Amino acid sequence: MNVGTAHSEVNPNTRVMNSRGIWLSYVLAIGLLHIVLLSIPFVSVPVVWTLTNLIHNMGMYIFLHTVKGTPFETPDQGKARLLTHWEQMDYGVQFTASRKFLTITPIVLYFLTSFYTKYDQIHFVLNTVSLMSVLIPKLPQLHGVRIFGINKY
Amino acid sequence: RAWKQMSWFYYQYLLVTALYMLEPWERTVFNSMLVSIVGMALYTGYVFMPQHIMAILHYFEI
Amino acid sequence: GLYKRPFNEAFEETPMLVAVLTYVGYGVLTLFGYLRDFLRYWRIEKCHHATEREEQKDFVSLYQDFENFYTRNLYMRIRDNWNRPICSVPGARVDIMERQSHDYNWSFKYTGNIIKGVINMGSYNYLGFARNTGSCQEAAAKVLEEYGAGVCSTRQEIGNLDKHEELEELVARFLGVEAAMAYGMGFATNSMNIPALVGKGCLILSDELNHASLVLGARLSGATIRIFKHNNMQSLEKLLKDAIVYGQPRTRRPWKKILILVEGIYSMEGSIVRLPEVIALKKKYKAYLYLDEAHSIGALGPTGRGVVEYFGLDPEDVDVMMGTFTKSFGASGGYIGGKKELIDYLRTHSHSAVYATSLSPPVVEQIITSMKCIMGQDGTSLGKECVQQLAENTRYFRRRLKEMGFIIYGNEDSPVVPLMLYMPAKIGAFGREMLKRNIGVVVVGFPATPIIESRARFCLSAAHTKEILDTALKEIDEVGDLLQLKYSRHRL
Amino acid sequence: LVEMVQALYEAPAYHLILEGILILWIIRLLFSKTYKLQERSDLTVKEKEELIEEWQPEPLVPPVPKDHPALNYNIVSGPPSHKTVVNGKECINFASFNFLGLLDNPRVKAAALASLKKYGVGTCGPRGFYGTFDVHLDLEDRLAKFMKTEEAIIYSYGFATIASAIPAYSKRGDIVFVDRAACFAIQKGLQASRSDIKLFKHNDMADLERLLKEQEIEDQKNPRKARVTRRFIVVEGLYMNTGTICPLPELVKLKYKYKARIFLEESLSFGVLGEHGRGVTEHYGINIDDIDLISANMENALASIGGFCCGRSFVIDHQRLSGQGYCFSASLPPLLAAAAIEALNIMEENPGIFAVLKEKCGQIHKALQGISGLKVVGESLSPAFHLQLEESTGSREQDVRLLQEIVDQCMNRSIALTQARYLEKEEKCLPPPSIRVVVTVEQTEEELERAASTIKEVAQAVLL
Repeated sequence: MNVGTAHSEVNPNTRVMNSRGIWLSYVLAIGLLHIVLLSIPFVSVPVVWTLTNLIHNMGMYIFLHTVKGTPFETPDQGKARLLTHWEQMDYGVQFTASRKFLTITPIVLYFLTSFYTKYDQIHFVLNTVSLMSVLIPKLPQLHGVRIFGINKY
Repeated sequence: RAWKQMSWFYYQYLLVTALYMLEPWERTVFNSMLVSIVGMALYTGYVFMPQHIMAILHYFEI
Repeated sequence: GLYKRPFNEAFEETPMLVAVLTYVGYGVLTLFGYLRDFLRYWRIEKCHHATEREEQKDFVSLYQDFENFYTRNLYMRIRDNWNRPICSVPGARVDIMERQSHDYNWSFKYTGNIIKGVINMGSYNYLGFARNTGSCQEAAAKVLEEYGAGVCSTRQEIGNLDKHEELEELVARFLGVEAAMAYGMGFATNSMNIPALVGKGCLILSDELNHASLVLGARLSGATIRIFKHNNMQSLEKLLKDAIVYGQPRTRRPWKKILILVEGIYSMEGSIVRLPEVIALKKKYKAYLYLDEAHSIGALGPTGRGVVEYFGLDPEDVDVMMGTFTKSFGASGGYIGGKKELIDYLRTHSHSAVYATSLSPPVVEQIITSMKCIMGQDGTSLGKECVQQLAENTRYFRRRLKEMGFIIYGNEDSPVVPLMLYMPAKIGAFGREMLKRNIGVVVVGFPATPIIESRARFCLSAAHTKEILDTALKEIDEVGDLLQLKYSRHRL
Repeated sequence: LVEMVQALYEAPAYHLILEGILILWIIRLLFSKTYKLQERSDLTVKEKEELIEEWQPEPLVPPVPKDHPALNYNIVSGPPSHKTVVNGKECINFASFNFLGLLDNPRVKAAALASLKKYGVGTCGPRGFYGTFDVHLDLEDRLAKFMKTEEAIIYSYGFATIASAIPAYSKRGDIVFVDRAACFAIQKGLQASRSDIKLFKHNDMADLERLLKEQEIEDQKNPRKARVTRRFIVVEGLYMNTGTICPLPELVKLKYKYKARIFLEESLSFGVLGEHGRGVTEHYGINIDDIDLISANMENALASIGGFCCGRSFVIDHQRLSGQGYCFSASLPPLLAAAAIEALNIMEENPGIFAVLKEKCGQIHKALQGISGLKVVGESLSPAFHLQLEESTGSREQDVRLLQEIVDQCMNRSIALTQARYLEKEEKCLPPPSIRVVVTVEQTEEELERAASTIKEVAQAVLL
């Protein structure tokens, strides 16, 4: 419904990651993706793990660092009309439990997929490129800056 | 009796998965994808994993 | 501050499995919404909506598409639970015009039949003054015959009448404060009087769940706004200490003023403000108090004077007491009560006093008659029976629903009962099922609330008899069995 | 360089990685422009307590001066209409915005009484939650058919109508070009939104053209930003502060030449201008589809509480979910809606009352010309105009006192006038003090000429 009916906060999008059971749901979604990837018959284990890493990282990048704004009308007159979700999170507070969790989890996934890929160099470079693509925007310095003016408006 | 119970369980499935508010073709798409994934998983589990769970199911049936 | 009576409230936490399933449902809805947006963009499926005129195709687009996402994909699916028209007085039973949609709620067609005798749990008449036959109706009819309907000028101009002065003095007597002023809209009261009191250089401490009118009034003024947690006295005290100690943000200077905006009863949450603690804190830290009393001016109190009587406090302690006649008295309008100097400054420097048309004569007559009946000027036994029946109904309904296994928010005294649904599909399911059984309820979803709690609000009334409550309770029990809405672990 | 490259290639991998991270460290030191001092101090409990004790707040309201002209309200002992009683003195109303005299028709009162019997007074909820009646939809359909427009939306309060319509479409980052002499409701609507506001001279298309050209120049610099910036032009059909009409055709040309939408406010001109009284669009013959949004209030002409906005469904449907005065407020009481419907029926039955009002305004405006110390401000077609001091004193208080002297002396002469009221500290462009003259179809020619003679005599006696 309309924003402000049961809560005075102008931008609810900044609290969705601080809710109850959201972290458990995130981990369960990763696990379900891994299971449905293992379900494929003709794909080997290291390929499955690198696909898990790549798909999770791509989806995370798309949702956190690509889509900007809010999916609903907001009564602060579009203050966050250009900010992405990672920038909207917690009203710009750079370190928080949710931000720490979201930054840590791809690194743990990278460690697991490096162990299960037997440290192959091709998988190493693929997973490292993906991990950098996810971890670079999380830097506090890289806040509100668009390289070469891409996705600015 | 049992048909009513199964219809109730399907209703609960619709409520939980939010399929209740979708249109029929969206329900068809979601159900087809779900059954395809379950069938593929069963095929993989039978082909590769040993039938130890099948032995447990047979023991439970007996 | 100390309480003369126990202060009981309960906000049970969400079960973890319920939260996980809620997130599953929201994710499914978001994915299918993205799919539908993709289909509509490529014209694969014809769009059933209005578009800009052909002569303005080269203009910048009026709206942003993404802002309407939840409107196109979530709100429109369950759109039929809202905006239900009625063709009768909003009493204990209401008549609802029936409508159907053939394109999934994108357009509604009106059938000839009319649903009759729907138990009303959505209207706001707490004391049951919404009647088409009575003494108030006759007084309003006489004043309509004499004065006409509507005034065509402003209070500072020729538009000030004697009825308005009578209403203001009667309101001042009813509240117990020295003086009061009356306006023609509850929203406008806040939006047009908060900017007058404070300005640039002052601080406003606003609760987490304030109404949109209070927030808009605070934004219109140039003051700084800081938000504390709902009914968290520790957070309020911490904010007060930090504001007094550290001064203004950029150029550290003492604050010109500190104003605390609070409400009597919070409608959606169902809780009552901890007034003794707020009063003690404002006395200790020398702050001013603005008390929105729209939902409690008739519901609460042994004689229905509001929260200040409910806690047995002194009305002179609250700097500004605002209120609304819409909820309890059955007529539109609003008021602000306080000391004489405040009322004079408001009469001189209020936006609605200078630029806005004043109240209507039949409305003020209805308010006067209702409030005289409440305070017992007519001498009839009515006016106390209403309050007693409202209290009994609230206690009975809340106890019966809590012992059925449901999760309920708020105090045991508030006549507003938020039942908890927790899932997006169960919102529409509950609305449709309850309408199918002749009960009218109000359901609130995600963007209005936090994500995990979506709810249904029951508004009790003094006009609800015992048989009506029993019928509603048995239907609610049946629906809760059907939809598995009994999440409570403590009692079931 | 090649030999150096070969020597570097001769090195192991860990050594080169260590050298690289050392070089990155060196860069970090070189660009560590922050000169931290390595200190940390915190306040003491007694220091906090004494700081709290020193602070003393200002009073909630400033001390009041006893000379406030607005501190005294005129008290009307009865309905404000023709032959009203103000302050206990029987007078003739020249101050209430009741142009068509619809306040006291028997038909309007009968319709209001019937709706009161059927429904009651209060609606007991917002439009979302069981506050929508059939009378509301009926009135919306009637307004849409009357204005020859697709859709209309009803607010329960005149101010909130435009004050909530404007912020719904204009957001932060957009550009609004608003006339300098715009009513307080428009100003509050523009303040509620955080868009950029660019005032232009009253009824001056040269300044509007200049501002639009400057905006196009700014657009040429950053086209990407200019493709997501919306432009609005907010004007009034008949200005309240000046009584002057607006030049629509030039505004329409400017819109179509600079891609900037138009918002029209028609509170004064809704039921007084045009052959059928549909506003200034009939007066100029402009097509209704050129104007995106038309906002009016139902108080001045229809003589009932409320307001409305009319337009195409594409623009109107947004307000049902984004207008704050609509979403978070109780709906209009049914009896007021029924009175508005009956007033619309009366207006549709006979359109000669608009011609009668026009001729009465012409007579009074022509007769009032010739005062020695007062000048008429406003057009001949306006039902309400102003009288202002030709030569004013240095300060505003003496002007207000002289105007109130004239008003009181006229009121003792059985003519009820009023003085325009403003918020001095809040108005963007404060108009000069003036006496407001309002014309009604109830007033006869003899009464109008008597009022003109009385005003002339009193003004020439007082100003001298």
